[PDB]
Amino acid sequence: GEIAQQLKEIAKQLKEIAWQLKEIAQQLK
Amino acid sequence: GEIAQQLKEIAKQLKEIAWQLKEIAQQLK
Amino acid sequence: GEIAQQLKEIAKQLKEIAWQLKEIAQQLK
Amino acid sequence: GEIAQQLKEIAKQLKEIAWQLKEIAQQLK
Amino acid sequence: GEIAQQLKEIAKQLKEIAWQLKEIAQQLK
Amino acid sequence: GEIAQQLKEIAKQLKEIAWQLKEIAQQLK
Repeated sequence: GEIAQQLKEIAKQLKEIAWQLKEIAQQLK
Repeated sequence: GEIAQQLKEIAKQLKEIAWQLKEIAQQLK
Repeated sequence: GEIAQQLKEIAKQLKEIAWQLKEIAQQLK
Repeated sequence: GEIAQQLKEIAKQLKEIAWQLKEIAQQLK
Repeated sequence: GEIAQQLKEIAKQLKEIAWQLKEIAQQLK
Repeated sequence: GEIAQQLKEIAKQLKEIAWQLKEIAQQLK
């Protein structure tokens, strides 16, 4: 459903957010 | 409908959050 | 519905988060 | 009911996230 | 329900995110 | 089912976000 599809997109963006925060952590180190 | 539309907006804002975090990461690099 | 109303509030806060991260990026630059 | 209550709590935490990011931005400024 | 249980976990993680951002703000100060 | 599974993935990514923010906080400390 349309709900599920949007939640999938939300998950995708959160994965990218996680990735960028890992990059930030690495840079600060 | 309405729930899907709000989830779409949530996904849009998360995409912008991901973008800004990438900018921050790039600046630290 | 009540679900939709809370999702709308969630979207609002995510927009503010996006805005503040843009401000942070600008400050680091 | 219960879904609305959890979304309300999600909105509350996102508001706190927005607040803390504003604090970080203000500190960088 | 299963939806409610996952939203509860989402709220929990957002609370931790809020806490860590407060810690970050305190450290920058 | 499918909505629960996507919310589970959303919770998983938020847990990773919380973890990375803790790393950032620890680095600032």
